[PDB]
Amino acid sequence: GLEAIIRKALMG
Amino acid sequence: GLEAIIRKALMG
Amino acid sequence: KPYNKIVSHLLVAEPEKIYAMPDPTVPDSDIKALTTLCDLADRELVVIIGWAKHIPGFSTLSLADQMSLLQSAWMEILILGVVYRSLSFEDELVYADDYIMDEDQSKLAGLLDLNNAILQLVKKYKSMKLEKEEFVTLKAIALANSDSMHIEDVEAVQKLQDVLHEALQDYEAGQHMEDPRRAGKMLMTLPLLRQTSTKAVQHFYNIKLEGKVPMHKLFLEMLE
Amino acid sequence: YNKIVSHLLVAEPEKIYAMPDPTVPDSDIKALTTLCDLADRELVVIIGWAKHIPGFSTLSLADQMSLLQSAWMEILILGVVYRSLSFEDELVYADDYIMDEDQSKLAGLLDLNNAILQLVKKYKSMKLEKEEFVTLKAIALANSDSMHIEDVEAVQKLQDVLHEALQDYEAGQHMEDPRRAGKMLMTLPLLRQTSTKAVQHFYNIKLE
Amino acid sequence: PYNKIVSHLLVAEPEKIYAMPDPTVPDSDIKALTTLCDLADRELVVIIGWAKHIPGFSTLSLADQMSLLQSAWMEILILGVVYRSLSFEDELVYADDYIMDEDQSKLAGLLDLNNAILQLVKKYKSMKLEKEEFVTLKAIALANSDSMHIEDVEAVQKLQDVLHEALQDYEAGQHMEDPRRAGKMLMTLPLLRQTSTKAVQHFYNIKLE
Amino acid sequence: PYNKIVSHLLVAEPEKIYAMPDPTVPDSDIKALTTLCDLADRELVVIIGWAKHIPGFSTLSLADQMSLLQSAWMEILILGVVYRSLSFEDELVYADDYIMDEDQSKLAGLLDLNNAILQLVKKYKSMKLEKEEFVTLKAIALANSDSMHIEDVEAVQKLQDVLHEALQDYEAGQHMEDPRRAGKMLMTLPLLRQTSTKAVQHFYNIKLEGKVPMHKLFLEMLE
Ligand SMILES: CC/C(=C(\c1ccc(O)cc1)c1ccc(OCCN(C)C)cc1)c1ccccc1
Ligand SMILES: CC/C(=C(\c1ccc(O)cc1)c1ccc(OCCN(C)C)cc1)c1ccccc1
Ligand SMILES: CC/C(=C(\c1ccc(O)cc1)c1ccc(OCCN(C)C)cc1)c1ccccc1
Ligand SMILES: CC/C(=C(\c1ccc(O)cc1)c1ccc(OCCN(C)C)cc1)c1ccccc1
Repeated sequence: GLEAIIRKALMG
Repeated sequence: GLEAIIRKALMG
Repeated sequence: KPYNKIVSHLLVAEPEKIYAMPDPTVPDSDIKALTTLCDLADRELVVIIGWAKHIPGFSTLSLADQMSLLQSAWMEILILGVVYRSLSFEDELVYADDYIMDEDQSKLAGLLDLNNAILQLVKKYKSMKLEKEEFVTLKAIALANSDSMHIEDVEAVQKLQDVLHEALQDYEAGQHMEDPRRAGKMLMTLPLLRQTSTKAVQHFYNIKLEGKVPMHKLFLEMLE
Repeated sequence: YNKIVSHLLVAEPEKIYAMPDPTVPDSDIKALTTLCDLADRELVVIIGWAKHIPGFSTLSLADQMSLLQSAWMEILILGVVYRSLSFEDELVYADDYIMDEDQSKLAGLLDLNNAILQLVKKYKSMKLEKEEFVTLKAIALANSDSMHIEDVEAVQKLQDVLHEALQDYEAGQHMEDPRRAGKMLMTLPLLRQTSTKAVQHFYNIKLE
Repeated sequence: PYNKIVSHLLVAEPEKIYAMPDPTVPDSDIKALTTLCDLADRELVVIIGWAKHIPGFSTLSLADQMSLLQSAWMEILILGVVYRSLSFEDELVYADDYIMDEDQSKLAGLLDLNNAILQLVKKYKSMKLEKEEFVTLKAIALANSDSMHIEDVEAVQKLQDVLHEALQDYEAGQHMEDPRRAGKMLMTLPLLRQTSTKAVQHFYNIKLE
Repeated sequence: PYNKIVSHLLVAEPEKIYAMPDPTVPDSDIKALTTLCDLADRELVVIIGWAKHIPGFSTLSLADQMSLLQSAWMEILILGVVYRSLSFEDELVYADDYIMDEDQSKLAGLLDLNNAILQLVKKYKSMKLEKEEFVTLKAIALANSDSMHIEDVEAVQKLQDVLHEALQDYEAGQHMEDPRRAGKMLMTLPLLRQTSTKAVQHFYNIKLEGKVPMHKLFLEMLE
């Protein structure tokens, strides 16, 4: 994803 | 001109 | 005699080695090489992000700005990672300890241009004898200095660049008195990293639409 | 005739159908959609087919993938070329999907289908026979000139064995033309030429 | 103080070039482009002549002088416009007689590319970029243009330092109040390179349009 | 003894042609390319005269002679450099005074395209290809160049057939150990076409990039 990975990884 | 050249030749 | 507190912090935050871990069952081919780098990249990103939080200033920034810096510099940070790991090698690229690509393997994966460009970064830092302290600080600056067109707090990002820059210039002042211009020399490598990153990001999207990838996996599936 | 030509005759896959959706109005998209769906399903039987070529299965997987990765479009186009032989200015992609000049225009495929017809035109003149078509298909897989071959000698051998089969077939069944085998092998450049057009045309209209 | 190498670059600086947009041709896409092409074309000539006046440049091999120029040229154009645009708001000054705002850049289809060019303007504005720094930075970009086939690498590296040392000494004297001003200046090149590459690609892309 | 056509072609074979690289010009991408375009242009001319000697080829219409040439020119040029390179390792002899190794192929931006030609060298090296087979193969590559604009199809097939016969006959006489040699030879054309097509593309492709007319103005200015 990239967007998905960055997002998921920052989130939690 | 590729075509040109070829024509020019078969003339001379 | 004592180091810079931020540089020292950056060294302890430096992530452990990550392994490529190629599938031995899959026959050697272009797609394997790609497939293997994609999954590597994806695990590296997850730690790269984890790493970002440890950079001082970063976590204080809004979640949108954190996102936006990572969104711009990820590929520069990945690429600058392989480059460092590659320093004491000749014409080979250490993507991981279990994944080193020499010329031949690059010819097989169609990354001959791409890796040659990455070797250009390796050649230069080899010349300067780039040191870990410098690598980790440069990674931080690549991130801070990532020129995202979408920043909220411009002054805060600048303040992040100024801090990290100051740590480089201080390490380079204490550890390299013989070169009063070493920090700038280091900073003058950034553009090649930028150029190279963009190349990479291009190549990658350029082969999704040239979707050879799933075709390969399907051949192997039927044939095996 | 020959043990290898017979073996290829029986390995020939059964017909496959395009089954276009009749509810979907005719257009550029549908044509390209239907032809993608057909190639995909042909490719599955094509892959199964290569395993039944004599010698293919003894090469390394890397080599087998390589040759197919190289040859797949040539084997597809050669297929439509053969099914099209008893037709005039028309391409039989499947019994239930036959493209004429008008339909070819609407798909944006006039230049490409034209080139495919140029192959049909050649083979029509020679009176290409099923045994020749299937041996030639075989050869196209094996003479595919990939850069990353692992066993050049084994792949060379597969070429030689399949050639010898074409040779012997034309020697026994077509003695009246001592050069028919060579004639056949000379149609391959146009195949590879046209096969490249199609592959490049496909990745072109991916972007578009 | 006074710095030898900057003072020479200051007098090496070219004279104002004018876009002379054709008033007979009706406002359009092609027009804007036909003008910028001829503008860039005319600019390059004095950019090459300019390059010779850079200390050390002319002692490089013709092969290297070319390579550096074959690499850098767009960067030198773009920095050019960036500078002329510093005292303006959301407008780009390709010349005194050709100034582009958002709505003109919409018509030429250069919105994305000019907006990028404005990101560079926006930055240098913050820093209060001065002509002494503009000229020295143009020089540096040419020297640090990262060409793949340099004949003499050492000579090109030494050129890089001489220019770098000039920036460094200038900033040490004129801007002691910020001990990192020079570094800050060098840290703006990656954007200039990024933007340079887009322009090139954009140019070669539209050679089909 | 020998086949008459084959013999005819060996004497038809043009003399060597030199690249004549300008020594004053500094070595670069555009030099290479400059040098090869001039070379090609001159070889074209002798390739055109050469075809006249091919038996049959003069008896075609002028339109057909032109069509075959327009289709096969890059294939002949390449089969040329390929034959000239057989005796060499990883090097391409474009002419005796112009020889590209891996290093120079990189300078010129020809690495991908040169390796493809070296792929053709490798194959013919393996089959210890001979001048008799080279000259006849150029004739066949021209006759069998698959142009869409042909006026007289029968006439062009008849030229393929005669040239094919000459090859078979030569292989029958000179290579009796390998009764498949002729076909093997014929089985290398698909690569010649593929490779030719790359060459052609790459060229129209760098006419757009127009860094050559740049480099020329840089040359003039910097001096
Ligand atoms: C050049 C090596 C590389 C990647 C890479 C670089 C350094 C590293 O440590 C690991 C990998 C690479 C490969 C794929 C990639 O895709 C990421 C997409 N994910 C995020 C969904 C990114 C980099 C690559 C980039 C583009 C195309 C092909 C390969
Ligand atoms: C020539 C018709 C054709 C295809 C075709 C050829 C022979 C045949 O028997 C059946 C179809 C075609 C179309 C698409 C294609 O891609 C399939 C691969 N997947 C990954 C989409 C292959 C062939 C085609 C190819 C490219 C663009 C447009 C049309
Ligand atoms: C973005 C402005 C620009 C050019 C430009 C930039 C700064 C400047 O001071 C003057 C012009 C531009 C336009 C064309 C160009 O091509 C020159 C190459 N010759 C061979 C025509 C270079 C820059 C341009 C670049 C690409 C496409 C469209 C416009
Ligand atoms: C592969 C070398 C080559 C040419 C070449 C090949 C063999 C040979 O013996 C001599 C030259 C080449 C270059 C240009 C070219 O067209 C000339 C332009 N005229 C015809 C307008 C043809 C071949 C070439 C072709 C395309 C792009 C770049 C280089």
